Amino acid sequence: PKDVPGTLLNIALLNLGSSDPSLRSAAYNLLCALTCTFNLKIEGQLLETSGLCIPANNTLFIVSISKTLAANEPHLTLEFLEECISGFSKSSIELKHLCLEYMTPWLSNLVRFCKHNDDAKRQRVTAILDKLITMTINEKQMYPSIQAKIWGSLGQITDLLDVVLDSFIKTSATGGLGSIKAEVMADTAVALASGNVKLVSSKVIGRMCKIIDKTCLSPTPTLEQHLMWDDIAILARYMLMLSFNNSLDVAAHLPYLFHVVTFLVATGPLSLRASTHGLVINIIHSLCTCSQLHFSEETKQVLRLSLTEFSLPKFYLLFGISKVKSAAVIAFRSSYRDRSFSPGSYERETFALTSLETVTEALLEIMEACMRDIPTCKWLDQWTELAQRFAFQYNPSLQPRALVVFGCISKRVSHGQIKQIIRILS
Amino acid sequence: PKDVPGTLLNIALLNLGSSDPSLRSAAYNLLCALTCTFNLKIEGQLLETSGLCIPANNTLFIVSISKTLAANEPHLTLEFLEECISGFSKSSIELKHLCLEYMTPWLSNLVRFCKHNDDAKRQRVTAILDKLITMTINEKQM
Amino acid sequence: LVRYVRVLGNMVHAIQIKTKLCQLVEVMMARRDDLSFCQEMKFRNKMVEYLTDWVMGTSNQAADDDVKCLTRDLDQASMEAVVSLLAGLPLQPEEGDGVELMEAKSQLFLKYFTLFMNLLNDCSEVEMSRRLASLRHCTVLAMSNLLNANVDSGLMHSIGLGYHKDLQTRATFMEVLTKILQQG
Repeated sequence: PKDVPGTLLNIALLNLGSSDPSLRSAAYNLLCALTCTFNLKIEGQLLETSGLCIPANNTLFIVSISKTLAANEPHLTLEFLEECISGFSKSSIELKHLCLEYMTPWLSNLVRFCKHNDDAKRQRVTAILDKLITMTINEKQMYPSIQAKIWGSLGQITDLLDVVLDSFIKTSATGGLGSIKAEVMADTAVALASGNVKLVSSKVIGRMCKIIDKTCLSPTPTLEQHLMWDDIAILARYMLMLSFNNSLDVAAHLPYLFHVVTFLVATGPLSLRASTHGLVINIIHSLCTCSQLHFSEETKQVLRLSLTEFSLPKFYLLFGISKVKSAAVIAFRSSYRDRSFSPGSYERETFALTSLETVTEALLEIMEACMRDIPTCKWLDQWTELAQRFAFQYNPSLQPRALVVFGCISKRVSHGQIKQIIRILS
Repeated sequence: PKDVPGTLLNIALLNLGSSDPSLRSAAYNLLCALTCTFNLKIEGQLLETSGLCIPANNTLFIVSISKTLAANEPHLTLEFLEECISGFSKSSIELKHLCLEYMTPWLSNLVRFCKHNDDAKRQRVTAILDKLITMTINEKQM
Repeated sequence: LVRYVRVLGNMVHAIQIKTKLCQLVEVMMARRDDLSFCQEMKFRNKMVEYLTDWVMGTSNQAADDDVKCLTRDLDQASMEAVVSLLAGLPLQPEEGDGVELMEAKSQLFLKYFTLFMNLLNDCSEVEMSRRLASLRHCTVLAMSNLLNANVDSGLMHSIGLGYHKDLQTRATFMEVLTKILQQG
């Protein structure tokens, strides 16, 4: 019994909120023994007794004990949570709402265990997170409230972000591109990212830029036939969701967002093609509604015209989603929790490198308008370097697209560069 | 329409958490019109648009706008809460959990109205309280 | 012209006449700027009164004859007339009884609003798919034109659409209300 104090402490608090008047008192006495035996420090005082009339609405009392112990009794954390989750499933609907109430304060304490000198306790925290992910998938009704408490608050701990984000990708990977498990993890990242916009944005982008950079090792005729295609597809759905309301920090990552848009336009199933169109419409909108940057009244008029142009039937054809009345409807699916996506109509349109110029020159017009205000900007000089790396490197799926873009944006060319272009033609 | 800014404000926020991708976007635009027409003060900035892909898990966004307006827009309180309760019953189970999240910040503003020189606003607050009392009796699971 | 067709009765023959007359009233309201009207407003109201009576749903099942499926088209055709007629029409009640003008309008607005709402519930697919989709689309477009002209006397009765049960119908009511605010 001495070895498992945390496991008993959850039995006391779960049964204090029961509906049997003779079981609340039985739990009060057990709680009294634990504090004396283990010298746990709490706010008030407790005295064993028999015959107490404990009220049913015993909710703000439980939350005060759990909150106090969590503050000044951290070592119980790992073994407490493991038990609390296990009791979550077995309890009824009404008791489930209670487990959330007193579970949340403990989640702060995972800060220290996540980097506990790789003592195999780090392996434990990741196991707990995998358990939390499974509750979210199944408890559809309580979805609006799990996001605000568990993920909303757990995502405000800077040191803990890296491990939490990593588990999201692995769970989605097993499901697949259209699987429910991968669809849900895309939504949850929105709540996680609200705490630290500047850190989740520069960490989901940083993974995409590397997966694309690793297709060079095993060149393939097309991306969809590459082994790493599934990794690229799911990571794109994350970028779609994070783009709304400026949760992808555009004022710092605009070069790395256009760079990826040009390598994805008009590739994939019809669902993935309406996502790329939506992503562009949200990056432009974020510019017009950002406070960090101070665009003069002239520039803001340039953007608003671009915002309308991209929604014309002309650009629906360029992106390759013609015959679709609205992109929003196709991009999202209502029954995304119940069933997995069901792709069909494998017949897939072709792409023409002349279309890529028209898009690649519309974006370049937007970027230059911004640089006029932003002093000593580096956006265009960063984008060129990214293109210049794929342009002169053998990759039969990305090289053609990286040449049409290298020329459309570059502002200076030397004799040494021209020979490479003319020797790729030979 | 100029006499009911609070009655509309609840329609925009309730439907932003909907499950139809073409009903979130329509609700976002309505919210944009309200702030300009009525000079409501919010944290960020909003820009009317068409074609936006608004994500489904749009929960901490609503709670942030609602919390801001309640802090620095109190006069809307009474007519806002009356509507929110009336919208509680008609909505489904999942949307019921949303209404709780962004309803709470407003409750703290009833202080001033409870003793408003018995201008018949005092009779109004008691009407709201009796409405809350009825939700508690019926919604056993929550 | 309508009164004679109004009293013609019900039959496979007489039904087709009603349909064609309804299509005339739609074409007559695309040339309203060219034509000449002694009293434009007082005339548009009566036509709405005489045409609302013909939009009767679920009358082909009680009749128990599929030969009278035309009544489905008559309701589809009738609504298109009512949409065109209603576009920009302030309401004005006939002065047959002595009552306050402001009260008479609010009463009048609810008279038509409930009629459309009842026809809206029936068109739900849960309660031919193209027919219901088209008729349902018209039934809301007709309602939007009714509200825009009469915001003062009909906004209160209309707020209930915000929490309607059809998701596709809630978006339209919000788009309408967005315009109303923006206008000065």
